[PDB]
Amino acid sequence: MTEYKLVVVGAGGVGKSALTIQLIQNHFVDEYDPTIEDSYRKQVVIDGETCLLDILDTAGQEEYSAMRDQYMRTGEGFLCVFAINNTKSFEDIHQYGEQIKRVKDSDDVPMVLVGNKCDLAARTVESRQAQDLARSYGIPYIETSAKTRQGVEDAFYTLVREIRQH
Ligand SMILES: Nc1nc2c(ncn2[C@@H]2O[C@H](COP(=O)(O)OP(=O)(O)NP(=O)(O)O)[C@@H](O)[C@H]2O)c(=O)[nH]1
Ligand SMILES: [Ca+2]
Ligand SMILES: [Mg+2]
Ligand SMILES: [Mg+2]
Repeated sequence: MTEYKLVVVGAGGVGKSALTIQLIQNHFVDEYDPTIEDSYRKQVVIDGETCLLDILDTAGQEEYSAMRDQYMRTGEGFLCVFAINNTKSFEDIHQYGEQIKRVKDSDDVPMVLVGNKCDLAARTVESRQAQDLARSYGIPYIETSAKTRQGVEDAFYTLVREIRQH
């Protein structure tokens, strides 16, 4: 049974925890409790393969930026999340990508760019703007709503499929 070490990263409040909890526990967290560092594990079948997802849900609140180097070393794939109603969170993605990129000493780290909260109408990050960022990384862009579950399984499973291309 393959184990996949996924790490969810991004700015505070973008929905990292709500996405992970929707995937693992199938409900929507309406309240905002800032995360330090939590882990989840679940056995799932992906493309006929039983595997174990080990998901690290990280802090976006800039206090715990010191713990970033630790988890960027352990993780095999990174879900890089911003919120489509938060332009600053989109601009912050670089800081996360470069950090992963620097820490891993690799321009070839399994990653997926996630535009979350696509159920909200106050969009300030257009899909094409995020597609361009993902293209320069050579990674997929996927929009999600942790609230409606739109795209949630697709985002995490796509990251597993990125790890599998090595
Ligand atoms: N409408 C909507 N709200 C969402 C969505 N995802 C998260 N939220 C809301 O946004 C707030 C923050 O979500 P949360 O998952 O805690 O964010 P986070 O990125 O884990 N924060 P932190 O980095 O501090 O741990 C919560 O009120 C949550 O309900 C989404 O897809 N749609
Ligand atoms: Ca709820
Ligand atoms: Mg959180
Ligand atoms: Mg604009």
